[PDB]
Amino acid sequence: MNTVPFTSAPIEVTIGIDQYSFNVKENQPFHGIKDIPIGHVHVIHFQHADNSSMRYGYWFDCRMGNFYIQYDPKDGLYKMMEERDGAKFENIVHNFKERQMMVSYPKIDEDDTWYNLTEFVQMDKIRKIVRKDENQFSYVDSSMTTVQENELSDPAHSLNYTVINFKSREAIRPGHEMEDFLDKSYYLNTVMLQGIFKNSSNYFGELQFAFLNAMFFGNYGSSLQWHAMIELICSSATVPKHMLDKLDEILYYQIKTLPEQYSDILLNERVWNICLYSSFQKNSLHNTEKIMENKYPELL
Amino acid sequence: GAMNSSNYAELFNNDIKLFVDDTNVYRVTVHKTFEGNVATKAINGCIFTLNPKTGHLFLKIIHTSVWAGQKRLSQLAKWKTAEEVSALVRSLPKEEQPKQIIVTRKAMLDPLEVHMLDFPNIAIRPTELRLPFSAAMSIDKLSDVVMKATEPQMVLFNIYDDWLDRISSYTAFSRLTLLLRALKTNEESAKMILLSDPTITIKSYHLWPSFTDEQWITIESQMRDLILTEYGRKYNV
Ligand SMILES: O=C(CCOc1ccccc1)NO
Repeated sequence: MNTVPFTSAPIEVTIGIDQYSFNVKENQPFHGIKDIPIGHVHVIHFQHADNSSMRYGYWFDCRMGNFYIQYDPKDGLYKMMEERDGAKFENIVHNFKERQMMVSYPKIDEDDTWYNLTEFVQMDKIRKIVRKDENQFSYVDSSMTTVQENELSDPAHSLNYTVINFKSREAIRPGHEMEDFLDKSYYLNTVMLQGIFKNSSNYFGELQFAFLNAMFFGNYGSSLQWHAMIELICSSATVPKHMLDKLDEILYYQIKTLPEQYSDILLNERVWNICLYSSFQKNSLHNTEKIMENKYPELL
Repeated sequence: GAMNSSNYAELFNNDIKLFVDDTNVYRVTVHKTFEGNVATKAINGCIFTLNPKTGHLFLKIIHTSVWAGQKRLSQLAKWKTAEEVSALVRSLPKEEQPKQIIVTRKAMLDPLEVHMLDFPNIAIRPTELRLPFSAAMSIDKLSDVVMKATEPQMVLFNIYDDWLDRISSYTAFSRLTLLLRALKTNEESAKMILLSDPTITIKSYHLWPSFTDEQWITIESQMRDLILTEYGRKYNV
């Protein structure tokens, strides 16, 4: 189990760690989060009590270094940093644990939610979507735009998701216009899976990362990406059977975890009704269709 | 954006544009089978592609053989239309290609956009106008060439005959749509109006009769009457 210590908490803030969250008061004696499960990526995220504008946070993998949080009063945010002195770090964490100044990552033993939401998400791929190579961890916030959003303005601060566009020469083979537009299997299997992503695990990883950025930061561009990757599969007549089964599990856990009160902005009616009721795969997402119908029957 | 009452004069500026109407592309007769079921039999159709400034009508005849062995024909017809319009544009010199293509039915937007991806600078636009181009097959010479075709064929007509020697393209288009609206609302009456006087003939390269300016005003008046009437006869007013 790993630890992300905090130097201090000078401003009142709601802190999230994965799907958990807690409130820290201004100058409360808070020194971080312990017992973080090893083997998964994680996200630690923040919403200031005084400015609900800008949710922001950091994707990280404790196997890649010793990371801590320190508020910066000039830039006005909690910043993740790497501590290179391993003996300094262990000594800091041990003192904070002995004084019991840390919250415990509060995983229930039965609970596979976080694994199920991040199964295919890798830190190395996150770092290619979020480019800042001098750090091992990746900052995301509510306002960051995607490369595709920029095409339609600071590139350093962009989300470089794979561009998907159903009315594009990449998506449509000359002479197969109608075929490729109504059945996107070519674009899914040859262009995207074989060509760009290499395998379905990398595809699912980006799909999962996009959902999580939409959910945790209300990042609109990420929501667009999540829906596009779903729609590309559902609009393909020819999808490997193992991918459909896995997609159903992926989406089931995303819909299960979504805040009930955010469904109106985070779920696109057109995509979901098309995917569950009109698309080639309308009959292939049994778990997802059941949870959607029982939890958001209004959207449909 | 969409073409409507407010931006109507844009049709007659000097930016090349084409209207595309797909109504008459896939045409059928519905009939009973010996077993008493219902079947369709396709008949020849046409794409109606019109330059509203010049009257240039590129009439692509759709022969029934293009439907053989195909499913979902109403959907295929929109993609066939887009394929042929794309082929037409590519066949024109660069300086003759349109800067905009206006489709008369919104369901043509995605088919045409996808076929024209090679032409990102050609705007594909819908319209809110309820244009009467479906009545093109009520023009005898156009109907005749479509029904006689034995293979795919493109036939060229000026839909304005020689009118542009005497009137502007705004006026010519208004006359065209009045004639076609009338033919759509009551074909028999419209055709009676146009031919009642045997001394006025249709030139061999023309589609409509050789009315003088004064006779066109009368003709145009009679077409308005017809349309207002049928609107009463229809709604009882
Ligand atoms: O004879 C002409 C000029 C060429 O007319 C057309 C007609 C249809 C398509 C292309 C050109 N004016 O009457």
